[PDB]
Amino acid sequence: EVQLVESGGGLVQPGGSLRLSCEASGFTFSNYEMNWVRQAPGKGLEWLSYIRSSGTVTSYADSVKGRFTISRDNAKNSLYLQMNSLRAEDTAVYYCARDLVYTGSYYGMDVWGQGTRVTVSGASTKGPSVFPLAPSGGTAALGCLVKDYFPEPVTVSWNSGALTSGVHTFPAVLQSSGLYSLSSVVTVPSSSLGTQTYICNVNHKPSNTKVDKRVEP
Amino acid sequence: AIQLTQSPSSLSASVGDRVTITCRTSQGISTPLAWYQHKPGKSPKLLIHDAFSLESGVPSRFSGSGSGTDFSLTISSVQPEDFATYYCQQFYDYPITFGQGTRLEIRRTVAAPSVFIFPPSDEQLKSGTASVVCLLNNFYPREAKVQWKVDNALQSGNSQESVTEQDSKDSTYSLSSTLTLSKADYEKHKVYACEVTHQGLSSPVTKSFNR
Amino acid sequence: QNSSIGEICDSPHQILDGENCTLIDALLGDPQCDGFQNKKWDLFVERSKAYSNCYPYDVPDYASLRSLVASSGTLEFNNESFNWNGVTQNGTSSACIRRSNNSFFSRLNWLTHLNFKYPALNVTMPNNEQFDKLYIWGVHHPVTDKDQIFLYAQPSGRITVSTKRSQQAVIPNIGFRPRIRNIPSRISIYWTIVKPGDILLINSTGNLIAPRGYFKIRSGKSSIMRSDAPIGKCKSECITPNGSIPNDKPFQNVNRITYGACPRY
Ligand SMILES: *[C@@H]1O[C@H](CO)[C@@H](O[C@@H]2O[C@H](CO)[C@@H](O[C@@H]3O[C@H](CO)[C@@H](O)[C@H](O)[C@@H]3O)[C@H](O)[C@H]2NC(C)=O)[C@H](O)[C@H]1NC(C)=O
Ligand SMILES: *[C@@H]1O[C@H](CO)[C@@H](O[C@@H]2O[C@H](CO)[C@@H](O)[C@H](O)[C@H]2NC(C)=O)[C@H](O)[C@H]1NC(C)=O
Ligand SMILES: *[C@@H]1O[C@H](CO)[C@@H](O)[C@H](O)[C@H]1NC(C)=O
Repeated sequence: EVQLVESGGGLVQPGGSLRLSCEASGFTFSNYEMNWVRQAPGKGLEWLSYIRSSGTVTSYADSVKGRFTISRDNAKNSLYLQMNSLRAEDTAVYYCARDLVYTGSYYGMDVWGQGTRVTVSGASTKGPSVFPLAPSGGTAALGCLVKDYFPEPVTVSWNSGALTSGVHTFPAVLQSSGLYSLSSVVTVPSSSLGTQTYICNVNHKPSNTKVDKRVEP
Repeated sequence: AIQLTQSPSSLSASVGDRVTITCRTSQGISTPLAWYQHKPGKSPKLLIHDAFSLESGVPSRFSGSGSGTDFSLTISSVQPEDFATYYCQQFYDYPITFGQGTRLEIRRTVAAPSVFIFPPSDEQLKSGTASVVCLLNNFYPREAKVQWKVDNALQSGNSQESVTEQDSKDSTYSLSSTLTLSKADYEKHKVYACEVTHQGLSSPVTKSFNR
Repeated sequence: QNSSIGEICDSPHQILDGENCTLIDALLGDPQCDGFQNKKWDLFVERSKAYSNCYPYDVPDYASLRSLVASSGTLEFNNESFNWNGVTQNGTSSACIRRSNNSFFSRLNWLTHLNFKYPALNVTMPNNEQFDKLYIWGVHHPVTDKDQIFLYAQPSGRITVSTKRSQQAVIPNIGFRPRIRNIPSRISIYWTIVKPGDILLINSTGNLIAPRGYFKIRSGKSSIMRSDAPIGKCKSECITPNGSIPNDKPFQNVNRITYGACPRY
């Protein structure tokens, strides 16, 4: 396996600072040029910065030059991005990627980070309330309502990952209270409601809020 | 900087077709462009040389041609899992720049939505808020109308909805519209209906519930 | 008219197929395009499969230079003997292989220092002809200050190509860029038209990709077309990127891009 694991993302006030880390494993970190890329919600990909394998060779996108700083530590196989003077537009999902240079020619960014979210807002984090959607023709549907939380995102699994077929976790909606709310549903055989227990596993990292709520008829 | 313009922004292609996406540069360049597949909830992956295609077998079904100003991305055979937002990037000169993206939309035969309504849970009604969720499961195409009714009275401005991304297997959608009212306003009524309008339905379907 | 034969008739028009070559690659002299030297065409067909396989380069105003050569209909090139006294000529690179050797663009002379001296170059070319000359020249962008010094013995190279009507001044941009055929440097390509009675003037102190001559600018009755349709043995007066089309009906809805006598759109 070739891994690029990301860390450091979270919620931050405008003007505040934050630092990201892209720890590498599987390949030789000392030979690849590393990159930071982001896409804001409702926007496309945006290249931000880049280091050469030997360090000391950097350049920046004009949107963040003067505020962000990219850096390398080959000893610990990790990439760092120091974000200073953060603004509202800096809210995006930041990715880290290496440059594939097979033979002598550049081919693109093959290995990408998992994604890490940085939300710049004057608002504070609030945990979601999880409410069940109980079933009442031949096939029943049930789910959980993850209402009133901030910021994005939340993750929802059913029976700790055992129930995957039939699940539809919906994108969130920013209701008028400035908070988010989504619902996850799953359709199951209508004849197994008494024999099978259905639990949704909501996780909300920014507020350290994870809930296992039981959906009971 | 070198700027890219990508065409088209939206693209709906039936299964098994051949689809080409174009990007144009502001300055002519000899180097080709790199392409990316952006699935929902996943990191974008390199298209032209996926996995270890250079080290191992050459075969692939994503083609990226073009030199100078007009470059193109070709998919030899459209598949139901090709749903993504494709991006092109130039690597001639930093800063590295992308295009607006092309959202491929795999197209299926018309499917009928399964409609379910959910009364508010007991634990909500103690907190002073009622949320009535209505589900539209596995339907195609996207366009569908959700109509809320409280005691057969039309409702507008108090409902929100979101749709999932198209499925990677049966290429269907799913919609969930939620109705938000207070505890007092909820108990002022007893009949809440969810009317659904859709092509795959010969007549609107209403799932309701009492109390 | 609403249907096309799917092929491009090689008659009566002069059809030149680009194959793995664009017009600019054939213009510059990419070793895979040497078979295109001095070629004439009424319509030159670029392919989607065309790709560059030499030294990496850009052309700031690519669209207009591709239009000049397309209209002239010819790649006829006449060498000229510039007096490059004091510089090393015929610069080669491993990114532009020709006949299993390190080569470069056929129509371009990449000048480096001589004995670690590279003086201010000054050349005049009178254009005593009766027809417009098209000079193609470039600017090399070294990867590092070390690459700048090793190639030209000059940290700050400057280039000025002038005529009595125009003047073009370009400064190199030293910096790292993604490796293309193991090359982190690039080249910016420019062109200058010298009309009859006017003098071509070059004032290079560093980084110049010197021209080797000129192309003839003929009467622009020829053109270019992006198309993937095959070239076929047939006769049709109208040509569209979807293929050749009869011109008997007064109107057509196949494609807005046409060459020759075609129905209106
Ligand atoms: C235009 O470009 C295409 C694509 O590069 C050329 O096709 C390629 O031609 C080469 C021949 O030089 C093929 O390589 C061959 O590989 C076999 C297997 O190892 C080897 O035994 C042969 O000696 C040869 O090296 C290559 O496979 C082929 N690629 C494709 C995709 O067809 C084409 O020749 C170029 N020219 C024209 C006029 O089309
Ligand atoms: C361009 O300049 C070079 C030197 O800068 C010229 O070569 C010298 O020209 C002068 C003027 O005729 C002579 O006195 C010198 O003997 C030449 N050699 C050297 C080493 O200085 C060159 O002639 C100039 N170009 C043209 C077209 O005249
Ligand atoms: C450089 O190349 C040209 C043409 O390829 C050739 O005529 C000439 O002899 C070569 N050497 C010099 C010093 O110009």
